[PDB]
Amino acid sequence: FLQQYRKQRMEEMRQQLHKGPQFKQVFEISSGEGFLDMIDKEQKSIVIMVHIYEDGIPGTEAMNGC
Amino acid sequence: MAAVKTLNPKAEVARAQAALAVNISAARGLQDVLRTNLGPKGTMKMLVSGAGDIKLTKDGNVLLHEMQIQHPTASLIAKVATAQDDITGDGTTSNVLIIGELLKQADLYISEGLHPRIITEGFEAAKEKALQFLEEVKVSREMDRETLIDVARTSLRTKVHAELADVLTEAVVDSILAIKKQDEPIDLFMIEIMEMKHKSETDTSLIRGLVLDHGARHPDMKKRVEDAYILTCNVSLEYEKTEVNSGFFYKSAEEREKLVKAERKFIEDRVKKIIELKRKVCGDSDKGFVVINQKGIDPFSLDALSKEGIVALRRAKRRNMERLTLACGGVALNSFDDLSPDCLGHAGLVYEYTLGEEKFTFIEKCNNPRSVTLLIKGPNKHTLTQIKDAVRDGLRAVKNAIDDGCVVPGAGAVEVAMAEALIKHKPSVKGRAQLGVQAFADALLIIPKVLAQNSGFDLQETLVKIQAEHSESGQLVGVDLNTGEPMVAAEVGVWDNYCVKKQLLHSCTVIATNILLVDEIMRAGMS
Amino acid sequence: ALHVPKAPGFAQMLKEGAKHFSGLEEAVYRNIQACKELAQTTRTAYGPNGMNKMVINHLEKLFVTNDAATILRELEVQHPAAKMIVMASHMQEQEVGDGTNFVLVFAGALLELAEELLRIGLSVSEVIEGYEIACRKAHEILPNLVCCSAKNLRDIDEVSSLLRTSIMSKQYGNEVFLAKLIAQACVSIFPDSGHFNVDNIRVCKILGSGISSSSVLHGMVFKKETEGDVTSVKDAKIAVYSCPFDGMITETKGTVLIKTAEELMNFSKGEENLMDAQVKAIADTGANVVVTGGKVADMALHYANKYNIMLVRLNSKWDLRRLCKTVGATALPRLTPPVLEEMGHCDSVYLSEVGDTQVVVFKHEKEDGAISTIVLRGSTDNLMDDIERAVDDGVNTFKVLTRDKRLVPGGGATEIELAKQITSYGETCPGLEQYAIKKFAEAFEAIPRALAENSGVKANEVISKLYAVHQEGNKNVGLDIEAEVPAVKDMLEAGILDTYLGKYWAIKLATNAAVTVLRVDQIIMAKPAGGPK
Amino acid sequence: RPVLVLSQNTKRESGRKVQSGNINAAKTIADIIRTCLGPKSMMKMLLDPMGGIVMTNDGNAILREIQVQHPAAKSMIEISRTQDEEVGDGTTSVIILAGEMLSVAEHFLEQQMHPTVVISAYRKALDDMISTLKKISIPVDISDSDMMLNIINSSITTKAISRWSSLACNIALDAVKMVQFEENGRKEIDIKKYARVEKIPGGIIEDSCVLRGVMINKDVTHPRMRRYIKNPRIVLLDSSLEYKKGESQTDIEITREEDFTRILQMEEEYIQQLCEDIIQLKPDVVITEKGISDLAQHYLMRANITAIRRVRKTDNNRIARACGARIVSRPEELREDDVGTGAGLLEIKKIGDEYFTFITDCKDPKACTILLRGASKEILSEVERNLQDAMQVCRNVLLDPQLVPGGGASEMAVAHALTEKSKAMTGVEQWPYRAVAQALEVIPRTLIQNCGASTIRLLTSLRAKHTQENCETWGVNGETGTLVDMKELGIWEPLAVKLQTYKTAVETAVLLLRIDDIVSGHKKKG
Amino acid sequence: IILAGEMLSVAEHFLEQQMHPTVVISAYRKALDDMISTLKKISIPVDI
Ligand SMILES: Nc1ncnc2c1ncn2[C@@H]1O[C@H](COP(=O)(O)OP(=O)(O)O)[C@@H](O)[C@H]1O
Ligand SMILES: Nc1ncnc2c1ncn2[C@@H]1O[C@H](COP(=O)(O)OP(=O)(O)O)[C@@H](O)[C@H]1O
Ligand SMILES: Nc1ncnc2c1ncn2[C@@H]1O[C@H](COP(=O)(O)OP(=O)(O)O)[C@@H](O)[C@H]1O
Ligand SMILES: [Mg+2]
Ligand SMILES: [Mg+2]
Ligand SMILES: [Mg+2]
Repeated sequence: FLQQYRKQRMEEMRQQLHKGPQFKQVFEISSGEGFLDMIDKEQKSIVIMVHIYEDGIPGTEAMNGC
Repeated sequence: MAAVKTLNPKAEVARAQAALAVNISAARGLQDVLRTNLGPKGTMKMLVSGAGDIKLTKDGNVLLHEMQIQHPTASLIAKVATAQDDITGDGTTSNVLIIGELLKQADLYISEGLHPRIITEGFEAAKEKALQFLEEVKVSREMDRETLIDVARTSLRTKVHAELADVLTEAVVDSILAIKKQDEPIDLFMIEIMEMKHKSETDTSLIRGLVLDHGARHPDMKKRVEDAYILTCNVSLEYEKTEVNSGFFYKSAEEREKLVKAERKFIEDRVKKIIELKRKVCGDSDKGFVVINQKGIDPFSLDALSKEGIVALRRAKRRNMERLTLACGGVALNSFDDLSPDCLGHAGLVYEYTLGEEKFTFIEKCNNPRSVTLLIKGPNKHTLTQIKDAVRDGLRAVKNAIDDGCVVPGAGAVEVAMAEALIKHKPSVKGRAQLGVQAFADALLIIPKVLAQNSGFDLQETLVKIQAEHSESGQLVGVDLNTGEPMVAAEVGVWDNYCVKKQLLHSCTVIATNILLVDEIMRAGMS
Repeated sequence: ALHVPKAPGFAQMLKEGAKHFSGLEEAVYRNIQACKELAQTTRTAYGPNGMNKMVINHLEKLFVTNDAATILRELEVQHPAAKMIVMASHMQEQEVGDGTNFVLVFAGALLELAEELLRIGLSVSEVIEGYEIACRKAHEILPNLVCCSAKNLRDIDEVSSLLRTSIMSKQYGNEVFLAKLIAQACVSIFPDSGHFNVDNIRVCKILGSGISSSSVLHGMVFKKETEGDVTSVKDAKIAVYSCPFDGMITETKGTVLIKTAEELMNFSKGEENLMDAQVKAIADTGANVVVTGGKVADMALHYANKYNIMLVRLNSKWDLRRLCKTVGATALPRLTPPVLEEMGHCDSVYLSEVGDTQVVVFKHEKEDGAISTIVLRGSTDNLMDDIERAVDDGVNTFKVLTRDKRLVPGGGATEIELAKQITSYGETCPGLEQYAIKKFAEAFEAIPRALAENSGVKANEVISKLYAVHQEGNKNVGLDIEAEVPAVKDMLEAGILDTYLGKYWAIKLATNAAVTVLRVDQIIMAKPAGGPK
Repeated sequence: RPVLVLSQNTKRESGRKVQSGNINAAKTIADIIRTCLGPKSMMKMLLDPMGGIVMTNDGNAILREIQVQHPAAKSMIEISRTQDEEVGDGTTSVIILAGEMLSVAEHFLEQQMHPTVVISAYRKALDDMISTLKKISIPVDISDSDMMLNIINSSITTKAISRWSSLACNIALDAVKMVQFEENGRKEIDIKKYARVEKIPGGIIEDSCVLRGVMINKDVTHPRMRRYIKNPRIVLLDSSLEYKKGESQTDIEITREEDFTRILQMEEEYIQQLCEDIIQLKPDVVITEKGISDLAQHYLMRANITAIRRVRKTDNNRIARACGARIVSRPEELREDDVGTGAGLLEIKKIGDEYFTFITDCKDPKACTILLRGASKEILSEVERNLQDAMQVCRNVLLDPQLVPGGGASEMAVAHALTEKSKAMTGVEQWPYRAVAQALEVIPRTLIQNCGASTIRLLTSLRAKHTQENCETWGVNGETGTLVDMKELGIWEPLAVKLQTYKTAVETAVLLLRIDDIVSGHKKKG
Repeated sequence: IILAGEMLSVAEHFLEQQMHPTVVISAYRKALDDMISTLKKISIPVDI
């Protein structure tokens, strides 16, 4: 019954221990020009995931914490 | 306003009496929802999921999980009920009812400026006294078949209607008595619960064997074997590649044919081992040979086995290895290095049943099976799920009654007796914790209240009648759900698990004490 | 003082999109209304005078039929109670194959009368108890109403007469011809062994020549052509291979490692010689037709053409297994010549054109075999689909007859007799359950009422005449369709009969569905969210 | 079109407003958990952004879950974390003390006193605070288990687990004592790695106990394994018991018919040889951090050996410490010293619907598992936090056998001592000296406020009592609001905890008093 | 209001039974006439 995700619970268990110095937050882009000037920088090795959202609508808070 | 709001402007804070009001309102809402579930006369709820799935249910835990609630205190109560269901398997609605009534009674005194700490102290003292009284009142009886049947009734009659509960009582009691070994813990993993969707809900029964949701994959294999030798194996009988990137090289078509022929020799060796063992064991045609493999079997091996009159099943469940070992009586094999008739299981009948696109295999007539299966039958998916939950609760109740050397009278009699004992013990408590003791007793009194209310009778009149009868006679009298008159639960046969009552007391008291001491609820993880 | 706040407790804790219906009026009456509406939608297609309905699903696919199960399947039913009734009807279809509209109508009538009982002061528990008692009484009474049995199943005329009624509700105009076709197809199947397999009957739909040109073929027909040049065999000796008609290769990785010029020169010639030898060995066993489940190699096809071997390629493994059952061969896993036991035989195999469709026909001259095929003609795809549904209903009726041979009168006679007997029984028993028992009996009137409504006559006069005749003593009398005025006639004489098992299972399932719907008291619907399927 | 010296999103604040904002932010941080100090504290519910719920009255747990934008609050949070990491207790006390010292420093900042003078006075005060705490301390005989139990009880009497005080104290003391270790002349405790706390929801808290060994959530690989062994010999491994590819590319080339079968047979023979090398030492249990092949399972079963696979590395280390084994990677190098003899029982039993492996009868185990059973996950998490506090206090006492009176007695004694010493300053630093000395009265004041009694009269009486000669142990009863000698109430705390709290609070005040300009908005500029 | 609701409720049964509403209306009017007659019959006098 490996497909029932027995290891999922313990994965959450040791994912709870984030770090010592707080846990920070998710960065927010102020403007489209800001988006462009933070996106053209850095190197290829850096992987970026970006989330579009609005307040109140379902699903944003859960995956934001994720 | 608040300090947290000053530090985090977009924060939600509930301080001082606001936190108590929020928690008590949430608990009272949950209690109001779950009042109509207690007892066999409780109403049945239908829950529709997002995808449109229909689920008829009456369990407290199932209702809590599939009820659209997004409250913190509700989350804590749901976690407590989840633990209660996980360990004991019963007493989930009673947990929520007792927590809610505890909080309401505590609020009734807190609203007069009383600090919650005094109420918590009274709760702890009352819990200790109630635990002592429960130890005093339990009935230590040798668990024969009649007592187990009575306990299974007291569970399933609440879970399902009358005749279905009557069938399930015999089913679960017989299954537990079949798998139970003297002076050993009961392994509930050995009762495989199978679902079929082709008959009425009362056609569910117990099979003294095993039922597999998969059948033979070769059309030429026999559909029914009278006398069977069971070979439980965990060997990949299909084609497997070399781990070190073998690859083939040839210079002609004939060489390619030779390589193709010789590439399956490794599998054909163990197939020949199986065939030779079968031929040695049963040289006649009376006795059949059944092979159950946890790993797959390629069509070549299937044909080679079927040519010898051997029925083989592939991709069996992992727990089915132990289930077949305990039921048929063989030895599970991870390799055919040295296999002998001593490792072969025995089954007095093996036949395959077909239901639409799904094929089922029955392995019955075992000598003394230590692992049986329950076949759930019904015309609907929601009916199957409801019967599944009822059977789970009944099995847990019977196992708890077997493990515990005692059993507790039901119908709310023990709650009434605990409340009266707590009232009598109240003067012994020093200080204002007597108020907490009284609140705890009144909270314990909720079960007969809810039972009488669900049965349709008057609440206060029925409770006062029960209390007067218990006080004047000293017996353990509970609520009769048909007439409302006092009834002796022990004589009638309304039984409750001692472990369930103890867990209820402990968990409810702990969670109520923790909730009552909360003075602030915060959410400042943003910005 | 201009806004009503949500009540404290569960009302406020409920999620944003969820709904909570509790109590009698908010839940039970609404569920009964939804079931009544569903029964109303399906009602008009009941009986021989039922009307087809064009139903277009979410994929713009058109279904025209009067089959209740098909109409329910292709309707986007959303209400939970209606979903429960629909799945009860589908369960009835799975168990028996006919009576789905009976299940719907009976459940709707039962729930309507349950609502009527609840409005006058009865309780849900008492109504459920009365319904269960009346259902047990009906199941006890039903065996006593059996008028005749099958008494034979290998006969053609008797089986056709028995199956006429089942396929008369659908295709009222022309049921005798369809009855003859299905009777022949079922008699070909069902050997001396008592087992009868529904899957052994195949339906082939070839458009063009009207349904009256349909026929039954003792064998199988495939909608494809032949790979080779041979297109007809008179003494077919099919050899069936599950493997591709090509030289088998290794499973890990092949590599023709050439190290000298001579090996490169000889490799292709050797491979061709091996293929030729294999095909010649196959042909030397007398086999003249080869059926493969895989692709066909060019070299193998050329050598089969050289040796005059007919090649048929079957895509589906189900088709391969069915062909093996029909011809009597064994699906070989390699390209070895077949031994005598695995040597399929057939009377004739040829490539033929029907309308504009090229088909391959495996035909047996003998009146035997394991699989029989019905070739359906017609001028429309939807018409042929409806005819196929009728054929499936007839085959399921034949299967039920094999399981149980008892027959009860049709045409509303059985329902009227059940209603009369249940009312008579309920008059005896005192207590509050007598109202529920009487309502359960009255709910049986919805079948003759539906038949009268669909036939265009006055239902009340028909029901009154039925009660008069049944009180006289004739329990085998139902309404007469072939009459523009309310009239009744003996159903046994007219041979309008339906299976006892169908009635038993339909009544049981309808009662179970109605009781289960009534048991529900609270509805907690989550947010609809997604769930495309 | 704008010239600009700095970036348009760079904001600068300077002057008195910066100091006022910093001190107000520190005071707000103090006010967050002002009411969570003392035996009569109240719980707080924290809603984790990940959806979890934290219910606690511990200062560090409360502060960690709060996201703040004012960076002085960030400094305070870091201070709380530092206090929690260093000693494990005194987390609320350090925050409250830092807030009080920053308030009394703002008092002088209202006047024309430079912050450096206040900082120098604070550092002199801190030195004298350390001296006074060292003076009024008393020694402890660690061999007296009753004294250790009383110390742990005084440590955990202010938490939820205080109801089951004796049970919690015994669990913590036993765990710390059996985890204590010494090797190669080095003495260590290492509570963080060993002494794992495993919580299983359900049951009753009274059933919780510290196991004489290690328990893991694992089951036997094969059903026919033995689930109950009397005196097992445990062998621990890292390398898997499977057939794995080599590091280098090792493509084969097969041209003969029998080479495929030979390759597969050699795979089987290699597995058999590995299993035989394991079997040679005749063990009873084999534990692997990685997978075990089915053929390896069969070969071990042929020798009647119980095999468990995919065990975490930390759990394997804990088992090695408990049963006295040594983890071995290559089975061919397995030696008798590496076989774990000393485990007195191994049993796989079912709890709820899960299987748990118990090695719980080891003689002289150097690692333990604390099995917690309770109402739910949140209750067990709070119990685990309380147990962590208890074990940290126990290890602090073991490392430093000094104690000082609790319940505000030490605070008042140190305040009086520094006030008396300040009479000879005869300078300008005497005022901040006296202010920071008297700021220690916030702990007794907070205790009285949480108790609900009258602050002014009780605190005046406490000060008057402390003005006498032999009264350094006179604190305040936190649950009755009356003055009482703490050598009768028996509430004591480790000297290390008080020293760390005082030092951290004073350094926090010093750090926040040195800031008079805030620049924000600039990019990281990596 | 309750009386009208009940009358329409009991009429719906006949409208669903292939009965034209005019017959129901005629029966309702006859019933109303007889109701008025019966009410006038069972009345009692009162001296003001
Ligand atoms: N036949 C009966 N007569 C009277 N009381 C009953 C009967 N059956 C069960 N009960 C009472 O109902 C309670 C069980 O309620 P139940 O719905 O099972 O709640 P939970 O699922 O939380 O245990 C028991 O405390 C028992 O005393
Ligand atoms: N010639 C006929 N005269 C009267 N009734 C008939 C005749 N033929 C069929 N029926 C009735 O039609 C009913 C079948 O309805 P049908 O449309 O098949 O619904 P279902 O498919 O759900 O069974 C049977 O109960 C039968 O009594
Ligand atoms: N029984 C008691 N009476 C009075 N004061 C007490 C008592 N027990 C503990 N204290 C005081 O409470 C403080 C512990 O409070 P606590 O909630 O643990 O704060 P922290 O988490 O910062 O240590 C100690 O400084 C001690 O002086
Ligand atoms: Mg229960
Ligand atoms: Mg029909
Ligand atoms: Mg502390």
